[PDB]
Amino acid sequence: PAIDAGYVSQVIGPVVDVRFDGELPSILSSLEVEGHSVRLVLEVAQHMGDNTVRCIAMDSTDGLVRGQKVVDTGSPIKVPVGRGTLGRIMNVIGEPVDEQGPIDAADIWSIHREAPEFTEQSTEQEILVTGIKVVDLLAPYQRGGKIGLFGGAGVGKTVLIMELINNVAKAHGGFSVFAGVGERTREGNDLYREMIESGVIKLGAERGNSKCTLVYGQMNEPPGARARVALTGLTVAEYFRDIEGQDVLLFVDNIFRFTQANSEVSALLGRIPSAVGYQPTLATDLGGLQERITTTTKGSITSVQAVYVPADDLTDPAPATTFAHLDATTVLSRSIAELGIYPAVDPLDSTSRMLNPNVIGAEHYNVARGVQKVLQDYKNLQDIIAILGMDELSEEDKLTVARARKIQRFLSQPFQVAEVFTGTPGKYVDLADTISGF
Amino acid sequence: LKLPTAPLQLSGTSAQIATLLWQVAAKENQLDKVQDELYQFIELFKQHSELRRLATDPFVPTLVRTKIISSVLKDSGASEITKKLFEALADEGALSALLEVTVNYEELMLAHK
Amino acid sequence: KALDELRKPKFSSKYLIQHVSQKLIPAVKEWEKSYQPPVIHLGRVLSVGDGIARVYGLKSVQAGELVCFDSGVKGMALNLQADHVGVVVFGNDSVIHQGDLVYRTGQIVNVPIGPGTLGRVTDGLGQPIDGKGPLTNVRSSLVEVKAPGIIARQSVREPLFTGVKAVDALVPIGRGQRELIIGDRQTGKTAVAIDAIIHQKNCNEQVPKAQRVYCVYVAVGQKRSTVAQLVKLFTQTGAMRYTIMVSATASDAAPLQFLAPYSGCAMAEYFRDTGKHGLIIYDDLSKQSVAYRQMSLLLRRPPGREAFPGDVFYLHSRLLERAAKLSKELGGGSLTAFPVIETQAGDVSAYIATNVISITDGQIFLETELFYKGIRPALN
Amino acid sequence: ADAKALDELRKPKFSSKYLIQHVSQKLIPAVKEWEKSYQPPVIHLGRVLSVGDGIARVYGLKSVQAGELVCFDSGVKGMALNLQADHVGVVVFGNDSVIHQGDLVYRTGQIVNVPIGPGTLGRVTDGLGQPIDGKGPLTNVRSSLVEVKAPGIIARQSVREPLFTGVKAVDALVPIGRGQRELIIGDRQTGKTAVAIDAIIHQKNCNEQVPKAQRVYCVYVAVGQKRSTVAQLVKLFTQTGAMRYTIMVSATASDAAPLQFLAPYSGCAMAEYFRDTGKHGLIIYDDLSKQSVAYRQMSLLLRRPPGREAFPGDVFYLHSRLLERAAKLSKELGGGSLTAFPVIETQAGDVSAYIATNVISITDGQIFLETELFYKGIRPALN
Ligand SMILES: Nc1ncnc2c1ncn2[C@@H]1O[C@H](COP(=O)(O)OP(=O)(O)OP(=O)(O)O)[C@@H](O)[C@H]1O
Ligand SMILES: Nc1ncnc2c1ncn2[C@@H]1O[C@H](COP(=O)(O)OP(=O)(O)OP(=O)(O)O)[C@@H](O)[C@H]1O
Ligand SMILES: Nc1ncnc2c1ncn2[C@@H]1O[C@H](COP(=O)(O)OP(=O)(O)O)[C@@H](O)[C@H]1O
Ligand SMILES: [Mg+2]
Ligand SMILES: [Mg+2]
Ligand SMILES: [Mg+2]
Repeated sequence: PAIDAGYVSQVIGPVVDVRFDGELPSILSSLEVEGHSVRLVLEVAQHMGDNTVRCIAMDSTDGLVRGQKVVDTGSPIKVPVGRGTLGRIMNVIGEPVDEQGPIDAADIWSIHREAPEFTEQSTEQEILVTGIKVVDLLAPYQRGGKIGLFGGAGVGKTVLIMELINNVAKAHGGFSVFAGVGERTREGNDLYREMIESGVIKLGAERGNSKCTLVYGQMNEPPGARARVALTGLTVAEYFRDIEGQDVLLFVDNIFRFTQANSEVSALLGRIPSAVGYQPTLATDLGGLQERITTTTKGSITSVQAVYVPADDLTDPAPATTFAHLDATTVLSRSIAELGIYPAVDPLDSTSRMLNPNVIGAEHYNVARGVQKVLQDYKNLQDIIAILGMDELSEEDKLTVARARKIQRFLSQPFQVAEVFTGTPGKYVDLADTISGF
Repeated sequence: LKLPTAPLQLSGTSAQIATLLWQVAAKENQLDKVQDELYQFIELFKQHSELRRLATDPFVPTLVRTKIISSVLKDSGASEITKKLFEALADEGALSALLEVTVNYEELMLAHK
Repeated sequence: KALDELRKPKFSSKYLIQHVSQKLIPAVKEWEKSYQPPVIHLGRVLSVGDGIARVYGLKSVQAGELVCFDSGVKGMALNLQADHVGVVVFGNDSVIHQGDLVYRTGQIVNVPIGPGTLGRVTDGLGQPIDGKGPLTNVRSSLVEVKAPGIIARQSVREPLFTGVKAVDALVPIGRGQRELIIGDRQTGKTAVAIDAIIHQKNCNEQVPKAQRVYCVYVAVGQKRSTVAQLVKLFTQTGAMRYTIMVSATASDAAPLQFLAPYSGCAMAEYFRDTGKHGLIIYDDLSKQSVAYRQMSLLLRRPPGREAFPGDVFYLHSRLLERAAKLSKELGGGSLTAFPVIETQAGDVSAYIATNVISITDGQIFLETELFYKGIRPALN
Repeated sequence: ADAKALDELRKPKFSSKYLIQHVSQKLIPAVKEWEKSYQPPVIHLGRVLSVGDGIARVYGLKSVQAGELVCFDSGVKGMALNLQADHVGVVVFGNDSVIHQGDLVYRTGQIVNVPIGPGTLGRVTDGLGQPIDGKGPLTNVRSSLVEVKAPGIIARQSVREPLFTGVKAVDALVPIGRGQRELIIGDRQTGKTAVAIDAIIHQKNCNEQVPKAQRVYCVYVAVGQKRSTVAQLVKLFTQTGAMRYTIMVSATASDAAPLQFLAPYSGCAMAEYFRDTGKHGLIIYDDLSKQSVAYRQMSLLLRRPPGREAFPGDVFYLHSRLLERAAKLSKELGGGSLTAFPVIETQAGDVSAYIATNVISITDGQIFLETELFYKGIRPALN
């Protein structure tokens, strides 16, 4: 009984070192600290040598003494997966935090996997209409692709991702998963009460007819919890994709908090910092997580992730690494939002792999490239109109300015989730009504 | 609380161990009895490949190494200053510092005479 | 031949001489008369400097535990290491020496909370500075409490009237909200925050008992004269009856300014957890982050953007998530936060400014151009 | 503390034997009482001291070479990068979750090598040569080192054959050569890969037209990309028929950092088979800006001191020794060629970036792709 029990060697914030006398746990293995005030789960991150492992705590470390017994579970963090997680809120370690009792698990799956292999990749570029004019025209969304919403703290990435829940999750036949990673706990209670009245989440005996699983690791949690709750959110979505064969929706409200919480622990893991202050393993931590969210041959995950740009800097290394992992990026702009245009999508910064004439048809493609042509031509005149006014332009360029000032109002659209604070009702626009309107 | 003054001031982290070893053995009047015990253990590292393995091999655990030494250093007429120093270096893996505690003890001893 | 591997040594534990000197002074036959260095619940300072004391021993100390030095100045066990304890000091480090005795108090860092904190001016650690005696009708609770979860909260339904016309009409604020007051220096940031505290004194005399709002004003990095001129304002108005005043001024230590928002939030979380309604104001939210940047760089942690640490988002996200409107099975009490962020030249794309914007619910942008055109309050 | 009296201490000066005569008969029964916890001593094998973040510090391994393939007992490969006095820093070719402290490390004897030959022609391999396309192992192939030095002055000749790309913005304004290294540089989603894919597709149209020796064998190196983008690209190369002449090396974003670092060298060694045998190669190092980030991760975790944007100091030599292997050989060496298309992604058009200005100074030409010309209808967005 003395073996298979390590003692806490040293505590540096969220990083705990545990010395195992007999046998060391594997890397990514989960541990349990005896006698804490809450259930403190440590996950082994590094073997430091001299029989010590280096771990990241999933809860707060305040109250840890350097002799405390730590038990090895012999496995990574295992969370409940299956249809019994539908309509339930789980935290990072799979505990139910919705006060509805224990989770009726079909299985207990580890949160750590390899990405699905090269032979298990699907090449099926089918469009997913969202009812949003700037999304359906200029950067259309793939039905089984990765989707990024890049935003700068107050530009409307959460109102856009709630409108995507309002538009495409009701029309979807599969199961939704919401991974709330490092966001406001008020928004996690707002989404829970909105999904209960909408019948997306049912409580009690009707729980089996729920279509959404909430996983919440919000910004009141320590950085160890916010660094692994995205991995918990994939594991529920990976079960419906692999085992159930379903088409899964995965909404990850701010995936940047996965990268930011890995930088808060990397200062205490004894690493030399990379560029601006992030960890040296930025591309392989994000690349290890983002490559598990794919459409395979036995299931599709349509993932919509919000990405926070830290100081409205798109050249920051955490948004810049995320740009290569996506099929459709929707870069939202702070300066578009100051004009009052909502959603504040930059039309000359949002791209998609679906905007190809052999995929969406040559009639839809030629309109989007014509909208981007006169919006770029209006941007080329932006300083001549500033320092000299519109009276100095040509009569063929004042037609370019007036048309581009019209379509950038026509890319604006009222949302069904913004009707509470704007008063105007929401508008769902069909795809053919957008191509004909533009 | 009061310790005798060392005859000369020396360097760090292996000369202040020998400085502390000199100030403790002067309180016991045991200087030349703990000086030759240093050269005795040096001969013990030249002989055995299993006693210099505790000084150099990083895979010998810290609970094995302090229980090889303290089960070898039962009383045997050895000094209590030696039997309490070499288990403090064994508890921290500093048995390879014995070759510079000895040199800095030689310079403390000839400055004493 | 066999001694070539020992000609230069290899060891960890930079404080190597401290463990040897705890094993050689008992080998002296005279110093076995209980000449023992206390190491279980006591400790000796190894190094001290720029607000960080390294302490040998303290083998039974907890992480985050409030320890006390023999000088009387208290500290916090921050880094528990294999051979020492890193302690951040909650006062001036000039009264701490090498070899000073450090005592653990037995508990995590706590402030006195309760009804005895109303009317009292307080430093960032709990002890009163207004010179009216100790806190009487009070009890100690932790400054570092995990925020209430998803089920513990409910939707913000009841309004918190600020008393400002441009606020209560245009930027309406409910009980349980976090509203940022952001703008340049001298644009009316406090003019909005202290009109809210004064207006709660007028409203508390007309609403029933369970609808009153108790205010807490945390002053981080302010002048001590402007704190003293504000207590005179709250006394001549009568707002001090419902107001707690926490103040870590510009001369106070950087761990005291780091902890004064968390100290004042725990004093404000007494009213939230008991069904009453609280109103917490962190004047100059950026200041606290500058004081936390000072502690992080003096702990030699790797700086990030604008030399801030990586957990400077978690500095403010952990603090502001504790302002919540609780559910009906938790008393139904609320806590309303007003963090204040000072911007430079109206730049709101800064690191700490965009941090708190992505934490709080709304913002009150106070423009510097309208403030000098006579439009006061200069609400953008 | 000087080494003169310290090496004098090698000579015996004990002058008494009341411990040397006592503990010598007491040590071997004391060692044998704790021999259950003794791991066996290691000399020419290795043993893991510490493992973490893809770096194993390995005790032992006395006779390993620098840059040598080592193999842990769990089957995962490694590479001895910095040989230090007491340990060996090993970068792990895969997941380091299967490596523990105390695992035996085995020296394989060989410097890192990949399979080269005609058997790779048509396969999708990883950053070390193992095929990931699910079509069995590589047959009709042989092993060659990934760190061959570039051909010198006397081995080369002047670049005279065209190698058209099929893009008339390129082939009229910025003409490529047969042994020329031409950079495709631009921002994100400006058509960098497009210019390189249209080059590979155009060689399939030309290889069914030229007499058997002007045929160009393409190699696409996909560094740091996601795995579904690579599968979207084999589907394009198979439905066109360009996969008959194309090798694809793909160390994706989920792979380890020493696999993405080594995949431009793994793909260049496969493309050097055609250069060294009288044929003509065409290599595309897509996201060479992502190899430098993978190389930065290894060196920062091997605790090498950082430089500009925390990159290593020798990150110029990372790309200069890679691209100089793309040459046009002389008639006494077969006359074969190898032309490189490295791809560098800039941030907001900042050409003055650190990795961007290195590869501009290494490569012959540049193909600048601007994001503001891209939205004016000019596709390809050639500046
Ligand atoms: N509504 C108002 N009408 C008139 N004067 C006002 C009003 N609001 C604020 N002021 C005045 O404007 C000045 C700004 O002081 P205040 O403390 O409100 O600004 P601040 O943004 O907190 O400045 P600092 O950065 O120095 O803390 C004061 O002289 C104050 O009395
Ligand atoms: N000549 C062209 N005509 C039309 N569309 C083009 C052309 N070249 C590229 N595109 C389109 O531009 C987009 C970006 O092209 P590409 O994938 O080559 O860019 P990239 O710089 O590699 O982007 P990323 O940074 O995402 O890898 C795609 O939608 C592609 O189809
Ligand atoms: N679709 C929209 N319609 C109207 N206003 C919007 C819209 N999206 C965002 N906004 C405005 O911008 C703010 C951004 O809020 P939110 O989306 O929660 O921020 P963040 O992008 O930081 O998550 C809203 O409070 C609102 O004032
Ligand atoms: Mg948000
Ligand atoms: Mg003020
Ligand atoms: Mg590309």
